[PDB]
Amino acid sequence: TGYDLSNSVFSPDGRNFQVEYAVKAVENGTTSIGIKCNDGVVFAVEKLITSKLLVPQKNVKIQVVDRHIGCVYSGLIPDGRHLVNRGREEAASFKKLYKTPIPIPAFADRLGQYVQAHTLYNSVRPFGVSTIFGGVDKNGAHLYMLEPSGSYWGYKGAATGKGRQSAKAELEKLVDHHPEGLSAREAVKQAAKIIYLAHEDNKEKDFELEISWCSLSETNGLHKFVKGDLLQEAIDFAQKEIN
Amino acid sequence: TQQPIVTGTSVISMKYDNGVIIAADNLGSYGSLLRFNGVERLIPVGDNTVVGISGDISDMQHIERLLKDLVTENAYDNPLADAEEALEPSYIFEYLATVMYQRRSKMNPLWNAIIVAGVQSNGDQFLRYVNLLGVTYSSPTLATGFGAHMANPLLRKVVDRESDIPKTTVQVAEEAIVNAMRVLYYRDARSSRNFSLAIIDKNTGLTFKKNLQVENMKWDFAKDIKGYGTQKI
Repeated sequence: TGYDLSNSVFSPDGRNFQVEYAVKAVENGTTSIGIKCNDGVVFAVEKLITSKLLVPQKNVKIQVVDRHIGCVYSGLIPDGRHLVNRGREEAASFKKLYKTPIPIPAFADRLGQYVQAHTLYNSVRPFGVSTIFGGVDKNGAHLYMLEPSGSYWGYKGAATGKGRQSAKAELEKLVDHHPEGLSAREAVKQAAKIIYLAHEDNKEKDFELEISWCSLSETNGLHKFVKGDLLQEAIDFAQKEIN
Repeated sequence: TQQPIVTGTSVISMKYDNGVIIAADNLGSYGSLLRFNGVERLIPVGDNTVVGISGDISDMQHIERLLKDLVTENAYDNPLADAEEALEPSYIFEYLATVMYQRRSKMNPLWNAIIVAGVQSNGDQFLRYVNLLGVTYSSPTLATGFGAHMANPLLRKVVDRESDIPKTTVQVAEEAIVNAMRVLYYRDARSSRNFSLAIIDKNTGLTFKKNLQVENMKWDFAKDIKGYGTQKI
């Protein structure tokens, strides 16, 4: 007994229970998704309005890394900010040494090695976030998801949070229906729809939709937040699509 | 840097009624060898700042990388990085000046002279200088190196005090800048005929002109110069 009391300890099955408890902490968080399109990626997140005292459009959740990487996370938000700070340091170091901006797989492995190192000792706690990130590099679009265990993979679509299951279902539908790939604007619309759909698990509280994207043609390979007319168009698409 | 290697010469600049102008030649010298041409010594930052740098070229490229990372950092977690919380010319100056004085005090200077020029968010004209010693000063006209000796006397005959700034049009100021560039090409032995010129106007934004050339030079009288005194043929 007592195998779950200390991080980096192996249970007789070969498990690290503290990582699984961090995963529970992640599953407690709001829903965030990413969708890989034909020439970029789209990130979307639901933000619960606990009270109307919250300032709308403020309290931004999606973070930018370098000028081409977008990161969103579900779980303990300060842990996600810590991970994003480390990733920004890693990208800055890579650019300073090699001149070119850090490729998306390289940045993915940087984040992954960091999170994995956070499971090697009992003097540190695993990250209480799952992180969807990615962007456009010299090899095209890349979308990645990273788990508290340090595990990470590349995805056509990814989702975490309390509504991760319906999101994954809708993403599998989108993948099966579009073997050619989605365009950036269509991907923004579908992300809005999937966020509105997965919100039903938090139906008792209002939510605010936050979208960003990095498209080779629509954003010129740079990370930009979807705001203004395009955001309202995606909101209306989702609204008339839930009916 | 303990001694400069690849160097760039004067950087000139002045204020006018609606903004600032700054210019510098496209030459990187290697001692008395005019080694590299097409060297851009004007670093535009944002839509409202241009940094003219003279001195050690490697240190200038280091400052380029510094400004690039500064823009990237200001973008982070800043939903107003393109509006109210965008980088101001005064911010960029104060940062560069802090760096210059810290490097001088650590006895390892960035062998440079720098003029930051731009328009503030409220429309004010910003034009300030900082060199490898950490020395800072501001004036309606600002020049480094030989420019300080030759460009300033000309440019000051247009804007002698602050009161002349509203009276000065952008055409007059640009004409003065180009004439000063021609004079420097006449008399500076480490200068180039090709140069770049940037206007920061509080209405038209940043205008960047590359591959300019010194024109309308007077050279005919050279034919009438025989010997060095008594020679007649």
